[PDB]
Amino acid sequence: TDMNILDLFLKASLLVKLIMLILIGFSIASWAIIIQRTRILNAAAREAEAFEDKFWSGIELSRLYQESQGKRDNLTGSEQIFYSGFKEFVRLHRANSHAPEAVVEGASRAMRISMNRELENLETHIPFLGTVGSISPYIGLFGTVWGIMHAFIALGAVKQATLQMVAPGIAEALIATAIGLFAAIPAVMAYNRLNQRVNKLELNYDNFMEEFTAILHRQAFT
Amino acid sequence: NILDLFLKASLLVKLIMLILIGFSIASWAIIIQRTRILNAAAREAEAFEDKFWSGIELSRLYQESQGKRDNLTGSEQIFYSGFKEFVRLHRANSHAPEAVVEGASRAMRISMNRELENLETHIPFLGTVGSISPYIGLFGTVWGIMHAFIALGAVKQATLQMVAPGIAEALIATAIGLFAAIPAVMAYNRLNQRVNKLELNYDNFMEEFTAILHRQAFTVS
Amino acid sequence: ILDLFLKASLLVKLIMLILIGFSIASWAIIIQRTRILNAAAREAEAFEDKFWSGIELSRLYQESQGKRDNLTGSEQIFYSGFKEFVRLHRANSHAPEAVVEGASRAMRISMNRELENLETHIPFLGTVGSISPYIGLFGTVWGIMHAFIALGAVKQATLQMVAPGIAEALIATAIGLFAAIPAVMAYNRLNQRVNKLELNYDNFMEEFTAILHRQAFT
Amino acid sequence: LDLFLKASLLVKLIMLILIGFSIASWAIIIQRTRILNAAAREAEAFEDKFWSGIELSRLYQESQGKRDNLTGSEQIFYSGFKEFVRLHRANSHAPEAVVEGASRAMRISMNRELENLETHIPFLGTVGSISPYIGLFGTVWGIMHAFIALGAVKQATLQMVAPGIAEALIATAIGLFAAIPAVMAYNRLNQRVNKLELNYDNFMEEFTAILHRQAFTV
Amino acid sequence: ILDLFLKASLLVKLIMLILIGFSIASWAIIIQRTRILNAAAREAEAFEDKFWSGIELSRLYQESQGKRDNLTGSEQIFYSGFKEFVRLHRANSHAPEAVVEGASRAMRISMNRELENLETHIPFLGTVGSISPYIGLFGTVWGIMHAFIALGAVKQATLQMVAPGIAEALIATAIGLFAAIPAVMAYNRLNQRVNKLELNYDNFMEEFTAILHRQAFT
Amino acid sequence: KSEINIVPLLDVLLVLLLIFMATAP
Amino acid sequence: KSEINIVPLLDVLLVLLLIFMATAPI
Amino acid sequence: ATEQNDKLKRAIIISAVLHVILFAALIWSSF
Amino acid sequence: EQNDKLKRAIIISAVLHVILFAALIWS
Repeated sequence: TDMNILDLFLKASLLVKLIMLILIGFSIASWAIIIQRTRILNAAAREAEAFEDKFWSGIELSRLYQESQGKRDNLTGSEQIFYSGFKEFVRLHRANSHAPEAVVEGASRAMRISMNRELENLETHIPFLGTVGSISPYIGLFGTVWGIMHAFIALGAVKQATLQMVAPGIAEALIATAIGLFAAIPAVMAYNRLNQRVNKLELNYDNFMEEFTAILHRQAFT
Repeated sequence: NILDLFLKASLLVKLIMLILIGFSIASWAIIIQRTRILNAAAREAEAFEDKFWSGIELSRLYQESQGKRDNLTGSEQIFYSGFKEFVRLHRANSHAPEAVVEGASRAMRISMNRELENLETHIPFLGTVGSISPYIGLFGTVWGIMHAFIALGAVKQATLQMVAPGIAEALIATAIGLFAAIPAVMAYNRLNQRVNKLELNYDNFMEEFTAILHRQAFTVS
Repeated sequence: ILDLFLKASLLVKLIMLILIGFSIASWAIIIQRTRILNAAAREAEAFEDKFWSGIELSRLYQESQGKRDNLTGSEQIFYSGFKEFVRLHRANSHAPEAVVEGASRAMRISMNRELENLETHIPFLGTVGSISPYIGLFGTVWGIMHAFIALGAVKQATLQMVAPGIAEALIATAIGLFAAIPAVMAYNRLNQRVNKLELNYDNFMEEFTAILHRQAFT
Repeated sequence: LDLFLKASLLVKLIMLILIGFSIASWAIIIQRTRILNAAAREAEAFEDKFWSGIELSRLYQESQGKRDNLTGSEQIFYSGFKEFVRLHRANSHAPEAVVEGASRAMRISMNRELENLETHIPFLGTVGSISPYIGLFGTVWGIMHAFIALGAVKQATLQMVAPGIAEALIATAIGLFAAIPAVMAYNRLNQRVNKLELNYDNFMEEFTAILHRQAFTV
Repeated sequence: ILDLFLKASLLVKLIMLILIGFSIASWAIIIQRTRILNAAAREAEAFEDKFWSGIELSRLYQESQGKRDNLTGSEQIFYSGFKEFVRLHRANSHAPEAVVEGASRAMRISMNRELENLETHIPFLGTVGSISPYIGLFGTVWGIMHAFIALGAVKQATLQMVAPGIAEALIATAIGLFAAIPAVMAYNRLNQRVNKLELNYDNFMEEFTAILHRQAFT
Repeated sequence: KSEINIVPLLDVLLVLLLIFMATAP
Repeated sequence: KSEINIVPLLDVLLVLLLIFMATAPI
Repeated sequence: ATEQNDKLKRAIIISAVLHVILFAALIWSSF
Repeated sequence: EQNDKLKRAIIISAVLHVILFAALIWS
């Protein structure tokens, strides 16, 4: 704003020019991750809420297993936690020689991994936001300091140089901090929100894990 | 005065005030509401724990809590789900006492996690405000300083005297950015210490309760 | 000091009175806590000698009754444990297998009560040592606004009209540091004294529990 | 480089220690990252192979067949099974003492694994927290040489204040560069170790539970 | 450089001596503790190499007897546990646990007083690393005030006359950080070495208690 | 735990910065 | 757990002071 | 259950009043 | 013993500071 829209970092030294690229890239990458993860966590929350309804609807569990087998390549969230648990339970229980209770323990670990593998797939790009939201201020400051050191060096042969022939060079060095903070505010603010969404999905899957292992431990004996 | 300069300060400083005031308003509402809640929970925890540890019969203490089954909290809710699944699994046939006490201890564990998650709900937002508020203030001052050096770069005869208010209205965005951050960060640490102390109370109560249930179950053999 | 405080702006009156009012409160807390943390340690060793003298714990509990109203520190851990133990194993003879966790609670609650009586104002020093420098900075920022408003009134600036704004900022920083130094020096010194005295009182947690477990099972 | 050749001796030392801490930090980041990847992969590989339904004593016999460099989830299982089976040889034990003897061995062996993953993480957290303040001390040193030059001659030259400014400004540049590696990686690696601890703690519950059923039935 | 110390106001030269006093005391403590924790760690390694030789404890005990005036660390907690075990195993012994619960108590009463025989001066560094920048800043802020008190009497001012006063004032911040940085690094480093050594002694005393329960119970 | 709190330096810097405003020709 | 990261706020003030200080001889 | 949102609205209102009182006192103290 | 050992540690670190503070004025 209040400066020529056609002129930028382009004329500056190769290092502040490079710092400009990695910082603006971050901001673009940060916003792309915010949109990708916001869509995915909305979809996962909707699919988990729909599945806890379908599961509590009281239709008998072989129907769930036989229909989920009808779409086994596209299972996600609580349906994929259910499927891995019931798959291991029927496989292991099939070996009636098993310890009646020990079937429940084996099935529960089957779901525990399935939960961790789904929950990791929800998380994939979130630790990058915690990186941008912590290094981006300092990368901005380091870009600015290099810009300042390069503004004075560009006049270091002349002492008569008036402040009017370095002030634009100083302003163009502060941009690296302004971009460096502008990439940080969305990143660390969204990193806290998304981590919290992921914990809500973890607690919802852990609720489903208890609900299923309860009706499983019942069905194993009565 | 300050207000007759502030009304003519740049649009960016107006926005940085409304943002930082918004987080100062919000964080103080959380500090009030999440200290009252923790004062209530820490008192309801110890005021149930003695009642349980009085030596009165656990079965009637459970039965008398059925009259408020929809309204339980903290240690009483943690006790209630543990005892409910214990008496159900012990009334049920064909379950050995080590499986009965496991089922009670797990129906306790998940209820205790749900009480702590219901206790701490807004605390992560204080971690946000304490983290971004300094950087929002710093972006406010860096934009102000940069726009001042651009303006200083326009005149034929430069001196700092003609951009002094541009620097001053920049620098205070650091200060109010920092004064909106302080309450949030010190209270985020303090409230996490209070949650951890109250978690250790529930963890201790869960061990003391599962220890008495373990003996109570195996005594029936 | 008073030469400039007499003419300082109204907000500085509050900032100075708050920030020196923390210093005074901090020094008062150091005086109170350094009496207590030193008397609650002496009354620990003056219990341990008597305890290891070989006198019966029955006699200790009996001679403790005549001062239960003021009983404090290590003996108040012991008395609470022994009171509840008697009420569960001797006033009623049932379930010697179950009294030990009762005695463990009865020392646990007395422990938390005694440590809370030591800590009462220690967290406040933790806030003064953390916040006093920022109250200094707020005094500075306000003094700097009084500088820039005096600077904007003249075509060419000089130190002559700026000096009272600078003097205001520096004295607020100096008072903020003067309140912070005692607070953050003493907060760690007292918080270690509490952790030391806690780990001293924890010398019951196995010892008393094993003695009353032996007295229940023998 | 002539601009560094005539730099003040204090700034020479500050450059050597901060470049040293930057180099040591990058070496720790890559070293701990390959180790934590390998340990996380070994845990995932072993715990699958264990839970496959293969007989524990056969698994233990081939695990002893690789007791050389056993470190990982293998070593955790081995320690628990070894004291379980060895303590079981003495039929005088009640089953509670057998699950004690197992969980006694494996909790020790888990801590011996974590302390081999942890080794250089608290150094990196020390560097990342103090490093910008070593930079700041170098900057304040350069600020003094600048003010000394501004106090020398009635109209100081840019050439005579510049050495103080360049030393002051470079000390902030390197103070940032020697803090970037630690501030990204320390929280990431400490979270990685906490996640891998939670993996072994889930193995503690799951393995001691099957041994508890074994002890109550054999 | 002593020229300023020879002329500066009583408070800034007094603050200079306080900060140099903390810096000397800090570096003396860093070299001392480091030598003491190096000795204590090597003495633990040497005792582990003795204990794992397969030597019978009843004759290993006799070895320490030869050095009753120089017992330390791991061998002190071994000796104190075992010198109680012989007694609790002799005559009245109650349960096999009652003889291994009284022996383990006789270890932990020497875990403390080996810790706290090391770990002595570490909390001093914890205060020096906290207050040393504030003492440096208080000397600095007093230095700016002293300069302005001399300056404000003149009808005009310039950098040529105030800058020497500011440059001599900033020394207090520079020395304030130079005394603080070694303290904050070495406090964190040494405190982690104490927690590693405490974990090692706790791992030893728990694992020894498993061999002791094996020999008491079978 | 213990660390280095530097906050009152912001003030020293605000004061030293304002001397240059008070002296620019 | 968490703290104010003061270093970016301090380093911008250091840079602004160094700019003015290098401008004083001009 | 839901009353924690009513308590939060009460907390927002009193927080907003306390800030308006603080800035009113600050602007008055400029005189 | 230990009071003499800490005295020796104070002595050796004091002369280390004296030569450092000499080296600081020497260049």
